[PDB]
Amino acid sequence: LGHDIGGRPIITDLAKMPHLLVAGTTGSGKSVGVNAMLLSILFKSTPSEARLIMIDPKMLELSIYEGIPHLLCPVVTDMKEAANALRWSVAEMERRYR
Amino acid sequence: TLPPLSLLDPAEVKQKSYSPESLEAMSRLLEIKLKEFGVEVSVDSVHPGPVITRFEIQPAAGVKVSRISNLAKDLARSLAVISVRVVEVIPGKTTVGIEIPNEDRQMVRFSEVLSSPEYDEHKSTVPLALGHDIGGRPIITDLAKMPHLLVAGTTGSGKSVGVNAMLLSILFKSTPSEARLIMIDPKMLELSIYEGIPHLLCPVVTDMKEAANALRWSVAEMERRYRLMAAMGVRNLAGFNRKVKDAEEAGTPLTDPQLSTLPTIVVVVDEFADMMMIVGKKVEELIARIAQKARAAGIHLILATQRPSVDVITGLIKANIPTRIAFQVSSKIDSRTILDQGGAEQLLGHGDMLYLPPGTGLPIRVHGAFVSDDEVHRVVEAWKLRGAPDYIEDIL
Amino acid sequence: TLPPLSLLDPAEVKQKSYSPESLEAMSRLLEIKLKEFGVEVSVDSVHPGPVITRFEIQPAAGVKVSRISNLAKDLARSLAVISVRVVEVIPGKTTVGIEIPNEDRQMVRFSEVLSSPEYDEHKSTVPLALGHDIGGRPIITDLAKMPHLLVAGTTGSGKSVGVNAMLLSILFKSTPSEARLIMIDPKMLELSIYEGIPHLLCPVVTDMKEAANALRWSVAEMERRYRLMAAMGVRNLAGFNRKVKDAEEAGTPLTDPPQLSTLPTIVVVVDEFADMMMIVGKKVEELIARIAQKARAAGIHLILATQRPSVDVITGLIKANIPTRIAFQVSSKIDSRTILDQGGAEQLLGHGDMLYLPPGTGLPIRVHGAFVSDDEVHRVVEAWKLRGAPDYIEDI
Amino acid sequence: LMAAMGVRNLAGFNRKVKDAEEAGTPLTDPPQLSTLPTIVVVVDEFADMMMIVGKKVEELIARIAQKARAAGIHLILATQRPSVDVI
DNA sequence: ATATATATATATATATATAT
DNA sequence: ATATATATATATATATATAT
Ligand SMILES: Nc1ncnc2c1ncn2[C@@H]1O[C@H](COP(=O)(O)OP(=O)(O)OP(O)(O)=S)[C@@H](O)[C@H]1O
Ligand SMILES: Nc1ncnc2c1ncn2[C@@H]1O[C@H](COP(=O)(O)OP(=O)(O)OP(O)(O)=S)[C@@H](O)[C@H]1O
Ligand SMILES: [Mg+2]
Ligand SMILES: [Mg+2]
Repeated sequence: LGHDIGGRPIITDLAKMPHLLVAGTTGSGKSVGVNAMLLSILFKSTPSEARLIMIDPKMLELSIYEGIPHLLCPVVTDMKEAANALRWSVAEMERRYR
Repeated sequence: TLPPLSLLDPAEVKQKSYSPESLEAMSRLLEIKLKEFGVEVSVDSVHPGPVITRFEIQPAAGVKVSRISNLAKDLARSLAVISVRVVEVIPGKTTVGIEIPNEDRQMVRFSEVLSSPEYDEHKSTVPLALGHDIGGRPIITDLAKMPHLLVAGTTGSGKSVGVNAMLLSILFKSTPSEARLIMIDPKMLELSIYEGIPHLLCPVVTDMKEAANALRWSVAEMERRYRLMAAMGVRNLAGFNRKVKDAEEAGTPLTDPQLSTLPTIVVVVDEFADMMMIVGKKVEELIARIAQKARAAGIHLILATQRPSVDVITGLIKANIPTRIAFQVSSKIDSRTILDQGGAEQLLGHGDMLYLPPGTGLPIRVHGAFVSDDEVHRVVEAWKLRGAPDYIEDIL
Repeated sequence: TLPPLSLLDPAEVKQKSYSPESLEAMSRLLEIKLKEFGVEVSVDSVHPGPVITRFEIQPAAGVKVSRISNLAKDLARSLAVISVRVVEVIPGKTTVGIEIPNEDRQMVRFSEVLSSPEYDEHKSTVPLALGHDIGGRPIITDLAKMPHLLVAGTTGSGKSVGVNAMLLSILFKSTPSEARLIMIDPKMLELSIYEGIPHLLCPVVTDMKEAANALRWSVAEMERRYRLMAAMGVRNLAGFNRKVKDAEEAGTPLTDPPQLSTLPTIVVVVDEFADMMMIVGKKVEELIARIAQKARAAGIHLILATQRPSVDVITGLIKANIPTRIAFQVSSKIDSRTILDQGGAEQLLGHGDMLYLPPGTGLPIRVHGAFVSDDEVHRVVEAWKLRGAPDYIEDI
Repeated sequence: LMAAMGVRNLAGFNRKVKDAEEAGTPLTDPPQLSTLPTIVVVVDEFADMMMIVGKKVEELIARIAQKARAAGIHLILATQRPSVDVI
């Protein structure tokens, strides 16, 4: 995540948050922020140790990411199947605890 | 190809109340009166707008703005004007503003707006010439980046003279192969004059059943454009158009997974309230799925209501249209319906608006244009002479 | 043709108007008392009026008005007046105002307002003669510019002598071929004396099961006109009448899409809207909201009359499309904020005082009404029942 | 009955009947016409009548307050704290 | 030191916008 | 259709924080 007001960089492991909430109105850097986070995931982790699920109710926004070897499901672009993919994520959490 | 701007009525000759000497005398009468109250202030510039006049002032060091602000009701009677309004911040400078209303509201005719460098240099398929800012500067907003617009205002407040202004901003700069037009005018007066122009996809809809049909087709065309763009790798319609242009000019005319450059649709809806009152429950989800996602595909909405209450516009629709324009709402709660602020209550009526840019919350006040009946008849005529109304029949 | 302005009652001779000696004495005493409180001032002029006299006083160099607004009570104490209200800013002069309620509050004749040169020259088919302002200038506002109107007040304020003043403004200017009324009265008693005039196009709706029929017809006429304009490329009624006048004066009259004429301006005077909504219910609310959302282009203007217009009476959709509010005195301050959006209409002295709130101005033009005794209205109706036949569109 | 006589308020109607009887016979009614009283509704404790009855009465008091002033029907509401919850 | 100016808490009244 | 929850305007009471 960019630099602080001291010029130094601020890189933070996601699995300590462990959840994140970007926000802010239009024309601020949200898309570029998400892209920077994803490239951060990329240049450090091979698909054998990280995976992704991208769900954007604004279609084609995250479709710049298609064909990545760690893209468990394709870009979920609709509204009906978003909740279904999240139910599968719940079930994966459950089996991952079991 | 585009019709000449001579088809617009030229600028008018006005009384020009504030002659430069009458502005210099007033600036000096302002400095003197400010000095009388204990603030030493030196005027340095003036900006005579169409309705108001921002006297930029450089207050001496140590003079807080609040000292100047609390003297509004006194500068009012000192300068003999109706009401002074101090503006605390002029961005990028060190000067405070003082917005003196004029004794005469000058009309903003539409030929005066398109004669700017902002408009002609503007590189977009859909520009909107809303009107002059309070500083006289022309306001040229790009429809394709708002993206959607929610015009609203009381009866007789200049909405379908500020939608004709937008559509003429579309016509004078874009060819039918650059921006098409869907028009849904339940109240069959204020868009029915755009009959058979080379831009229209479907006739000027008045049958609300056909309006639901048109919006269904718009959703279908939207999702077809998403399929087309996804099956090529581009991100939005702009990259798609540039890519197909480069492929066609590079001797490789592609085929659809030949191919052609797509236009940018502008779904105009005049008096959306009646379309909801007739075929509402068939159109709620269609517009809530257009406004929600139809940015990359290039299907834009112009929803011109009279009051964006939830009964007429469900909160889901009104939450995805962040760029709104208010025309003189009577009460203050109506300003809370269109905007989420006040301001729109105290607008001088004919023309005036409070165009709310997307990212911010400050409403950039804009004095509207004025395209009369014949000033539009001639545009429609001279643009119909250079094309045929190639409708798309299966829309309805 | 049009009845003579002299059919009313003649001008009422002035009632113990303050002789200049007493005004000069009060001006000197005002200056002395304001010098006692350390505020150097100088009375420039004194404007007498029907209710309040306006001591046009001028501060010295460096006198903030707040040092007078706070003293607004001690100035009433040192004088013999009930209370004093200061006008922090006078629109067009350097002076500041000191308003003194007269002891012998006189009245405002209606022939005084009409016979003024502003009514005689007001080039509108539908004018309104509200009455004299503070200083004594006749306030006469066109109705086709509002384009609707919300008369309001409490029981005993004068909101019926006001509607009668508005109607006699309509009648002394407009032939039956220029303004046709649709009167509705739940009280069965107020507007039931205009019955028989040629202007009406339906009996004065007295039984409250026919108000729905009258308003269904109003919407029908609205749609008929709204399509008749559609078939001619016009966008309002002024343009339509200009079209047909140009056709006639060019020898070739247009054709009905028979032979077209000029269309009158329909004024739907709805008295006592609250009891209407409490008898008929939602049968009418739809039609009133429709006439509000439309009928500005078709030339159908809507004058209401309520007690505390609120969502309990007038829905937010109807009350938003009605820009011009005229509020007589009201009981509370929470009540005055439902009409004018600002609580100024409580200090009104009743008996025909109002705060005319134009469409979008923070300062209401205080008008002192106009008394129209029933003798005048009966004589005017008797003059009309002879100058024209009693018309009634029977399919209503 | 007042609109059928051309008079706008109760006092005027009593003046009219008094004059017509000064000149002989009273008005004829759309029997023999006379003078009308001044009804005075007195609702004491108008804070529990809208708790026993509630919705039923309320709009009737509202119509009496709105319309009944030229008809001579007056109203004297006695309460303890007429907040909007009560009135 | 003493009169105002600005923020805050509490209670009423109203208009919207949700839920049953 | 008819009860809640929220935001707003307005009016008091209370301290702090500046003018004179
Ligand atoms: N820039 C302008 N200068 C002068 N008058 C203007 C301007 N813009 C609009 N008007 C006036 O505004 C009116 C036209 O506004 P409309 O669009 O017809 O009203 P509206 O918004 O359509 O209200 P409804 O609800 O559709 S009836 C005419 O009286 C014009 O003269
Ligand atoms: N402009 C005026 N000048 C002088 N006296 C007036 C004026 N208007 C009204 N009055 C007097 O005030 C009285 C009350 O006015 P009304 O017209 O009866 O009030 P109102 O509109 O009838 O109120 P409600 O709700 O109908 S009871 C009249 O009978 C006159 O005596
Ligand atoms: Mg319109
Ligand atoms: Mg009345």
